Amino acid sequence: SYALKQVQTFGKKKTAIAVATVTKAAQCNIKVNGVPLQQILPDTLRAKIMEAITVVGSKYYSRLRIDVAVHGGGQVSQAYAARQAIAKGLIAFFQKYHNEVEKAALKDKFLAYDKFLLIADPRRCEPKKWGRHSARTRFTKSYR
Amino acid sequence: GKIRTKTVKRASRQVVEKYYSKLNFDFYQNKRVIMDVTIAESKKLKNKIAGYTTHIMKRLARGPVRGISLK
Amino acid sequence: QTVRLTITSRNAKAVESVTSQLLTRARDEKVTIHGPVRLPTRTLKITTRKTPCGNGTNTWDTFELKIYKRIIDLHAPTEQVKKITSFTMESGVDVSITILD
Amino acid sequence: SSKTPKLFNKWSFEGLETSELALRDHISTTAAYVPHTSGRWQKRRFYKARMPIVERLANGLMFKGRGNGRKLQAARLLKHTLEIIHLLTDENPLQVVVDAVSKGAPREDSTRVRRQAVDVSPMRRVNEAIYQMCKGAREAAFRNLKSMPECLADEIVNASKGSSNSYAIKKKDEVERVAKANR
Amino acid sequence: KKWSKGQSREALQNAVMFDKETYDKLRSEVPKYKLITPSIISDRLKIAVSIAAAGLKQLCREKLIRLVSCSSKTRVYTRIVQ
Amino acid sequence: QAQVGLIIKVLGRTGSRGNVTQVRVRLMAEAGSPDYNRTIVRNVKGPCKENDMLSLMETEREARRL
Amino acid sequence: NKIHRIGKRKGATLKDVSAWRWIKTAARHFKQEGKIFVPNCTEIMKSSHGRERAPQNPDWYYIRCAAVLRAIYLRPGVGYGGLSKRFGNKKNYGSRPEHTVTSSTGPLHWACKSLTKLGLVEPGAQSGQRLTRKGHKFADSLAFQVQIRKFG
Amino acid sequence: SLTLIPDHFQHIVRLLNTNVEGKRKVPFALRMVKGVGIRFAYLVCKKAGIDVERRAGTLTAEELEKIAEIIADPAKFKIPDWFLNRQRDPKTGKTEHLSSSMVDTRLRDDLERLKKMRAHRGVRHAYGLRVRGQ
RNA sequence: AUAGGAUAGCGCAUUCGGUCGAAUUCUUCUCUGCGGGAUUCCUUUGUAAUUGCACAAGGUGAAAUUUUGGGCAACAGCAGGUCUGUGAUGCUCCUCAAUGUUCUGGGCGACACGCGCACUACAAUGUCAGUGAGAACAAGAAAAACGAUCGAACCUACUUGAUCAAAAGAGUGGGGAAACCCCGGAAUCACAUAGACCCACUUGGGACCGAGGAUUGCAAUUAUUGGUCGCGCAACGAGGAAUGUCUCGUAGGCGCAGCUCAUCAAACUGUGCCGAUUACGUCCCU
Ligand SMILES: [K+]
Ligand SMILES: [K+]
Ligand SMILES: [Mg+2]
Ligand SMILES: [Mg+2]
Ligand SMILES: [Mg+2]
Ligand SMILES: [Mg+2]
Ligand SMILES: [Mg+2]
Ligand SMILES: [Mg+2]
Ligand SMILES: [Mg+2]
Ligand SMILES: [Mg+2]
Ligand SMILES: [Mg+2]
Ligand SMILES: [Mg+2]
Ligand SMILES: [Mg+2]
Ligand SMILES: [Mg+2]
Ligand SMILES: [Mg+2]
Ligand SMILES: [Mg+2]
Ligand SMILES: [Mg+2]
Ligand code: NA
Ligand code: NA
Ligand code: NA
Repeated sequence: SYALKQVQTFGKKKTAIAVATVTKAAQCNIKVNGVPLQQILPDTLRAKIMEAITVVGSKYYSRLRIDVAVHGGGQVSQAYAARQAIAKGLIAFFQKYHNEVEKAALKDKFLAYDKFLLIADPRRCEPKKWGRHSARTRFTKSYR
Repeated sequence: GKIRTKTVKRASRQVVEKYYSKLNFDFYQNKRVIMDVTIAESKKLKNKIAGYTTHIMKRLARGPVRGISLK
Repeated sequence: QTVRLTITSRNAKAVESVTSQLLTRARDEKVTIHGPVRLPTRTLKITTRKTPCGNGTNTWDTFELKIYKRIIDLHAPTEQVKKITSFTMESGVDVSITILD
Repeated sequence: SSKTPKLFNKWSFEGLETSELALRDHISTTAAYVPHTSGRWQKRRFYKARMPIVERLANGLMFKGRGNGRKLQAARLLKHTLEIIHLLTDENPLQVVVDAVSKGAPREDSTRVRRQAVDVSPMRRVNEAIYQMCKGAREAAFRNLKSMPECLADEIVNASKGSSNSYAIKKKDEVERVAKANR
Repeated sequence: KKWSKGQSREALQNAVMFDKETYDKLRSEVPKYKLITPSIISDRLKIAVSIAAAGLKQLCREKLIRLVSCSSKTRVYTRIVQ
Repeated sequence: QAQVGLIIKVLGRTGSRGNVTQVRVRLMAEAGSPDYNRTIVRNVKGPCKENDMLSLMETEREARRL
Repeated sequence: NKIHRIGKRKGATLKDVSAWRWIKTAARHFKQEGKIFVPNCTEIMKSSHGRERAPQNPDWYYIRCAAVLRAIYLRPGVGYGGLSKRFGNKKNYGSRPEHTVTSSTGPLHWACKSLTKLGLVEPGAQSGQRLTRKGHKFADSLAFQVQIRKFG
Repeated sequence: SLTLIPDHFQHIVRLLNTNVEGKRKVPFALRMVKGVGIRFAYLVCKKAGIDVERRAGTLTAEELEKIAEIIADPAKFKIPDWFLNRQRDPKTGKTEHLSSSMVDTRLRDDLERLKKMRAHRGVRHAYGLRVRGQ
């Protein structure tokens, strides 16, 4: 009988919310919405999600099973939310089950590469105003 | 720009004149003191008053400040 | 049996006062309480042109109406539930009683 | 176990530098896996100089109504362009891109009504090189059998060698020649 | 009216089918190119891109050229080393 | 053919429309050269800043002060 | 080395392999067996009224049946209306702005009928369509073949 | 398709008094004749047993005759009535498919029919104006 | 693999919202009524001060300067618009074959032409045919009638039509709306799909028109609106002089809902999605 080691994190980008469940398992197994990492398309978005592993190194994910459920947003914002949840999930796991010297070298490595790997981007859609066709574009003016 | 209006400056000068002994060079403790010695709706105004109140205290250490009368 | 109280109003202050009053009275009865759930606030939106004649810049007025809803579940008989919700409710607050199954 | 990024897991950033003494602090050689990031680059004046150079090239392909906002499409086009550049030159396509950006914009211009010769700031030299190379490739591939990744690769390779066959080099010479007249 | 000139061009004639002369050049001249693309082969052999791309797939299947960059809409080939 | 100069002081936005910046640039030359530590005033088109670098081509013309 | 099991991991289920590879392999299996029912209307009709041309793949019905079987696996209890959203497209309306149209439920109803005859799909309790035990077995067994690089 | 060009290849193929281009694919070369669209041409190839990936210049004389006879009488080759461009002729009541010059001839008859009865749609056609309420 | 590259894993192997199986525990994600949080707060051998009020870089931070976007917004005015919103109104006009009010038909849509604002395009950064993964704001049914306190109007899922096109047409169930729709399978987008096309007014474009059929309505002719097959041999290959809007989740692109609505969005009001270039200035033009 062994204790269950598990943490839960979230990553956000626009309206996309990703929830990652990081569990200590027999082997590393990361899936996004039930899809394995190598089955995620396009390859450009797969590389963005894989940054949460390659930046610190795959040795820190050695026996972690990560399940990421992403809802809302679109094709790209879901990928950015998913990689933030995975990167934040590793930090939370090391914060709960490891010491502080680790999870600090990992945290500095993540923030040296991209702040948005751990910190949510606050940007959101600006509301449309009447007399405008979008947030800023005003109606076409004619003079004669 | 960040200019303190006469509403904030007048209130800050009143706060220092009456609670000089309880004020400090730290915004966060001064904000706590100002919260229960002033009545106002705006949390933003209280925060602005705490910012200028701390500014006056730093000026008072270096010398006299015009408009402030410590008896 | 489970009795559900639905509290709906236009005024947020009134809907919170009535909900807290029901919670306090139910606590005095030592009945099982399923905490007051804050249902999503619904906004009714009507956007109309300001002018009454269609002259000038097409300026608009956005009118909004917010509806607040709360639910409380009571594990009490209808007789006990009835006398719990028997105080002077604030005006503009609608309390409905239903029996769950 | 962590390793340095390689663009498209193929091209290494090791030793990436510009031969131009200027533009050294305005051409970013930071290693990246793909030319896609969601950074808030246009928030301060000179922050765009820190954006990786290939991503800046990708942003230059998102033009006209039918190309606006297609950053994944631009990333795919660049992936094929770099392979064609490697076959054409037998060098690292990242270095070829840096060389093309290094010399793809005039160092002297004429402004203002009598025109007067002025010098070009390093930020504008990098901006103009990317703008001109992408504009030339886009127009070269418009009603053409050749696809853009071939047209873009030809434009970059020619500009990296300073050849007049590139649109960017031709425009640079004409501007600098006119600036010499307006001295 | 007529605010633009248009700059009319010359309509190229590209064969939609291979003949013996063009097929032989594809199997002999093409595998010597450093950069191989359906657009490039179409220009040298005066053939349509559709049949040029089909010819390149036959060469790649025969291990006469190698696939460098592949996508749904883009294929890049190069000559076999040695 | 092109001498590299370093911007050491931004003097202001000159001309109409403010699209040209006048700066003082120090010529970066090896010690012992005649142009060592030679400062000149030039007009710059585009976003520029202190400690930026310029390719000056010719280094004889000096921009009029404004 | 390309098909070797990663490590300590064995077998494969659906959602573990390429979605297109499974659909292409399932369509090939349906055609090779020759037991699936193919309506004659599939040789003349369009997959939806939102399209402007008929399908260019002669085996488009087998692919559609395979894709529908995968869709039922992922969303048990789905009906023809739910499948219609998945196979919709943007219809061209000429000089008017274009709009999204759900796919025609006719071919989808036929596709579920063909899969029901094969025993892979049964009507779910309280509405919808669901995979049978054989249908679930067929999907996961074929996914392993895709991972093994068999492809029929 | 890597098939060598035959000696009998034709760049212009004559079919139902229309100059069909031989360099085109078979379904997209059959849509050059009047009355045959993209949807109809694919069915014609299917009913004639002609691979749609071929070029029309490679078609044999017997292949063209099979194509020509299918276009003339599509219903005989199990082409449904709802697929035809004249399903219940207002003059004869018979389902047919107009092709080649008969498409223009029937259109002239349709215009003349409405003009003779002095219908509103016929009057608009004679005056050279729009007839669909535009 | 038909030719099969690149791309994490190397005490207990993964998967199944129909397995509509149970149980137990819980609040990371969702809901929200009051709170907290940011202010020039901290630091410069910065600017300036030579008091001050402040400013510029960086730090801290979810957010760093009116935090972002809106709403509100003084005093004086214009003979600006509305007497076509009202049972808001002075004067004036008509008032029984009426300028009142109903009913029938027609018109408000009529085209040598000119102008404003949109929509769709001129294609390969493409069009077709497939396949994948995937938003948000929102809407939904009735009387002091009519039928036996509800049930029928409204929106929908599923099934059926189907032993053979679409659009339909039916049956059953649910939803008063965080409960059903709904795990809201939107479209830009993605695909190593080994797919078709190959630079041409062409499989670009889809105006114009022909024939069948269905649907809304008391009524469709002057096509109400969908769907099918023809027509595409209509202009259009990037647009002269001029000219509009816009600084970050912005422009542009992309769809969706609401609103008008029995039927009909190229409009508007909102919503989310993909996401840039340039500037960080000046008073040359207005
Ligand atoms: K005034
Ligand atoms: K001015
Ligand atoms: Mg005027
Ligand atoms: Mg289109
Ligand atoms: Mg459109
Ligand atoms: Mg006034
Ligand atoms: Mg007036
Ligand atoms: Mg009046
Ligand atoms: Mg009125
Ligand atoms: Mg009157
Ligand atoms: Mg009368
Ligand atoms: Mg009108
Ligand atoms: Mg006008
Ligand atoms: Mg595209
Ligand atoms: Mg054209
Ligand atoms: Mg203007
Ligand atoms: Mg309107
Ligand atoms: Na307007
Ligand atoms: Na106002
Ligand atoms: Na049509």
